[PDB]
Amino acid sequence: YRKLGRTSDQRKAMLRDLATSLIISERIETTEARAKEVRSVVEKLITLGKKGDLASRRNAAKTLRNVEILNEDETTQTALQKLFGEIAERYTERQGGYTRILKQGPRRGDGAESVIIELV
Amino acid sequence: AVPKRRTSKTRKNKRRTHFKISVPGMTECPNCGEYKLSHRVCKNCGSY
RNA sequence: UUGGCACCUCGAUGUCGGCUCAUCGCAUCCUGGGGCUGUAGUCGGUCCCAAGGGUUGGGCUGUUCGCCCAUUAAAGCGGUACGCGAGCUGGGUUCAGAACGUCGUGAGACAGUUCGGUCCCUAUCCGUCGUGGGCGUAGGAAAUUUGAGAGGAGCUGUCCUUAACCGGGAUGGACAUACCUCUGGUGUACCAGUUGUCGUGCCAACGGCAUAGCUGGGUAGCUAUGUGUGGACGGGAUAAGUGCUGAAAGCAUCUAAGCAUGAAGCCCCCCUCAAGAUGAGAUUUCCCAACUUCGGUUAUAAGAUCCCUCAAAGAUGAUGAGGUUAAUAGGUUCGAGGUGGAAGCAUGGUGACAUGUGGAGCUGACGAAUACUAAUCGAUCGAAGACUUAAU
RNA sequence: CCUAAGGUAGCGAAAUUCCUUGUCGGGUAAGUUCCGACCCGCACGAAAGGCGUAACGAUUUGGGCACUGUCUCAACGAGAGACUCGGUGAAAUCAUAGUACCUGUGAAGAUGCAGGUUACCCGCGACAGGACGGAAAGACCCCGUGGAGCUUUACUGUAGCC
RNA sequence: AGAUAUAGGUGCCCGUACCGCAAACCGACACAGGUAGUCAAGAUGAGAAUUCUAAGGUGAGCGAGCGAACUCUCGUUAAGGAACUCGGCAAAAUGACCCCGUAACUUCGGGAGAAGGGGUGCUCUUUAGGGUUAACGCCCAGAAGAGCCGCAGUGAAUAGGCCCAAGCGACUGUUUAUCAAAAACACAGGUCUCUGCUAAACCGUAAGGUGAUGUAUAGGGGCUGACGCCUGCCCGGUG
RNA sequence: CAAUGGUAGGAGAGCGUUCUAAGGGCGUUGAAGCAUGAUCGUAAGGACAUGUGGAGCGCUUAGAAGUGAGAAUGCCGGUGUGAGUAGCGAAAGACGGGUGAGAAUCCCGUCCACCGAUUGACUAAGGUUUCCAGAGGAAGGCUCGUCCGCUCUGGGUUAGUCGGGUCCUAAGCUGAGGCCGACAGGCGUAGGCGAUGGAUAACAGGUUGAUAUUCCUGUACCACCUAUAUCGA
RNA sequence: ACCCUUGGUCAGGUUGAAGUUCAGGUAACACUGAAUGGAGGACCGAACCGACUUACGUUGAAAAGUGAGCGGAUGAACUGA
RNA sequence: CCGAUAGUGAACCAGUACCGUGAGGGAAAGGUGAAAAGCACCCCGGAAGGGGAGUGAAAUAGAACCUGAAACCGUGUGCUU
RNA sequence: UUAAGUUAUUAAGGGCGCACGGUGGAUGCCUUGGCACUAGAAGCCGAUGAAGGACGUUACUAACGACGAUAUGCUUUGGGGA
Ligand SMILES: [Zn+2]
Repeated sequence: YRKLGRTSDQRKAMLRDLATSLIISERIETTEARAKEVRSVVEKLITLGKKGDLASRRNAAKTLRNVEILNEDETTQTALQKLFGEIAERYTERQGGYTRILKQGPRRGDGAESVIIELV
Repeated sequence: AVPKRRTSKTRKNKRRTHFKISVPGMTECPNCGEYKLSHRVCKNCGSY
């Protein structure tokens, strides 16, 4: 497990934000150290969604954050509803995977190595 | 704790023998005849 | 050691004791070997050879010394700026305050005590501990190696037997080294109990913050106080010694020629490093054409590298496991070990709570399967073997 | 015999006692410190007070209980710097430097001198034995017919006062 | 002494921005320091303490990695438990409210929170009252019983370690801004002395002042230092 | 033929630098200065050729001096070394969208964090335009910057009642005449100055990018003035 | 540093002086009980003011600081103009 | 007599920046060309900067603008390691 | 083809010479500014409000000079002539 330059309390809160951002935007640019680490956090959550029951929706709420998604024509949705409803039906025959990292150059103000994370 | 003699120009240019940088990987792109880093995306009609 | 001299240093060469880390001498404290004894045995006394290793914890005092207590085979003595303050400490000693005895008309002082009291520096060069790159080793590579030379290790209690020596056994102390199966420590992305308070609209379930809020356990890894191993048996040449044959010297004599014997020491034996050992060694494998203006040159080969996924390796780099003709990491699936009975539901109870469903549910590093995601496409380097002589 | 008079009480090896770690008792396995006693007070002593004293003290000294990584003897974990990469970027110091070692030599303790020994060329992370390493024209010690504050029955004056 | 109740209007100058526990002020800096006063909610509490939040404000003017030594700041540790050290330095341990208990010595006030022990969570029964109100209500407190859970109930945070004996100074207080906080200085009390008022004493050339709008139970100076029991001899020398 | 090592010192002969006199010369067909060269004299030193440079400058004899530098922990300038080294000043951010030549760092959003007897709201002092709106990115900002307390050019502070003066006095400071003193001046009476104190008539709501008990709306109060016995030390 | 004039600040809790009243007791006092009362360079502890210990800092964030503990806190207190 | 480190501290918006509570202390900083004839227009760039074209005897005479030494910092190379 | 021997290629970097550049402000030439004097002439200003200052005035106005609400000047007498 990487430590990412934070303290274990800040490192935990920073991945609960990274994970809820993949669930909402489907695609984010991070650094390549936070991408390798947060793929494990969002993939262990996809299996809670596609597992289905109530006790696994109780364990997804220990990680996701309370954010509302604005759908088309004002039909709001919670980030935990979008994960157990819609991200759990397209990934119902894939056995591992779910996510894709793509490298880019070094960014400008420090040469940190930019990366994109998708859902596959 | 402090230098006893100054450093000559000869001894200064030898220490700097290894203070240099190398070029990047930088292969050519198949989609556009171009240059990109190996294993990264192309910064010109970004393909991979 | 106390001094004699005043040659080095006043535009600064930092005291005493202790701590850390040592290193050398031998005029030997123990252990090894011997001669003499006023040596019966057990213990000794003395002198010779011997520096391989070893050579303790406390009380009192700033102490060094010294005196004690309890041990040990032993509690050696000295040099190294009375070793070591750009390694540490600052208790004594000679900074400013204050006081006692004493001396002085006094300011003050010590022929003496007492309580308090500021130790700076980012390593340039040589040195020395690690770890890389370049060139060389007459073609370019990949492995395996010899060992010139170097560095380690070397300690010795008690008991049983022989029954005091010489002989045989069994077990310890202190030091080294490798390792995590065992007993333990830690274990901040592991499980559980619990308090205050603010939240997810409420109940129930949960999240933030309070040293990781606090408390009870704990996987891998790293670890000692834990678990194993080691200094074994021996050879060569000698020391002080003990001799044999033997004359110089018609006898004697270990010595001059000869010949033996003889130590924890010397050179090996054991353990690591070692062809930059420029004297650059050796084995068995791999690759081996086109073009010239005949001078030589290109790219390519075998081999590597860049870049990327990594850990058993790691400051970096290097070393190792792999890159689709793929199990290298992640995810997924099943496990080992850890926690110790989830949620929901139903029953019992007035209630806090209990029981069942059910060794439940969760679970970071550990063992196996599986190409679902990423190790894509590419690029750089890298040989055609000089002339002398002698044999074929 | 001397003097103006010769130290009373109370305390005493002491914030005072040099000899001295005095002696004896107590406390510890072992007590130069500590407490109780002794009087031989180098050199206590009565308003520069003597002797005693409840309470109070970031006061000094000695001993107990508890408690501990202070220690035997160290091990693991978290974070900041160190370390690699991108940005920005000093200072002290400095005669010129291609800046080994040993035994000598020498202004009598050598990177640089002699005779030997050892060492391919250039980095990076570390440690502090030397460069009599840096910093401050030694504060110790002596010397200037140097300075300054203070003292008095040194000298010479003087404000004041009678 | 003295002297002779509505209706319309008029009202000047200076300050006024912004920072103001702060990057606008004093510290050479957009500097971990200093800077009077007013206001100040909820849960918990004796509280303006503690921990978490409101109104409101802020995210710190270099970052990304990796998770060596060594330095720093923090947490844990088998068995032992001051053997460490000049010295328990540092760390650990104590810590709240309630109840029971508490020694010598004393200046009778103290010593004293002496010491040394026990309790503390939640549920349900029944039980005595005390603020305000016609009652219900609404607040504030107690006692006894029967149970339930955990390793642990001030379940977190904040809140004295105790005792024995000796020296010094009675005590609260003051001091070497920047190496000394003390046994040194103050002190309440004690004593000696000088001073009869335009006082002595002190400042100043003087005039004017302090002393003092005081008057010997007052004022200045020297020594001593609470309180208790006391303070011996010497007037030759110096004043 | 003979002499010629030399510190402290003594003695002699000279070289070069600025300015003056007299004489005679050279210079836009290129003086001085600067740079380079394999030249000359016993030395200090003197020429010549080229390049650059753009207006002055040598020679001879004599005269006069601010007349020659490697050292003073010298003075001033400006450039190294140490060195791509130390540091970058207490504390949490993440992602999305947007703007731009350029974004970890600017603006908007969501979530998360931190203070809350204060990192909140006022207000003295002090500072003096830092305030507001448009625009900018040289330097300043310990990085970046499209941003700013920085630069540019336009703005912003409204009072009979708030605080101060046209009211009072304290400590202190001044003081006609006066008293004292070499000078200068010191002191002091009446009388004045002097808040940190006493006195003193306005409230609520709305409004700007920037001011409000000041502007606007509503409702007030105080002093004076004119129309329609009392005053009093 | 001392002083002069005129202002301001000190959360919360604990102790329980002298005086009084009662009741008892005495020829009368004196006395000893109980309430009441609210003294003090008193006690504990924030704000505030100080500076005993240690670590860190020592080309400091700072030409006297910071972290953790420590002392006073109704007075001979602290602090403004 | 000096000729920009000289000569007044000051040749220049000098008793000025700046420093200090104050008295007071006290700098650095001259030169386009005869004439502004001070580079219209094109090209790269957001701009700065530059390459051409033109003005001029001359533009390294382009506004820090006469000459332009040394220390110092570079790029290319003949011989060398 | 084997043995024995001898010598050369390299340059990561460095050294010396030479060319060409940058920084910098010495040197030369130059002068507005000062330094030392000589001859002549002055040797006081102020309540009729001084020396020295503050604030202002221009068509646009930071700043120096000039000068004052008659303000970047007003009148008169005399030079001078685009
Ligand atoms: Zn492309």
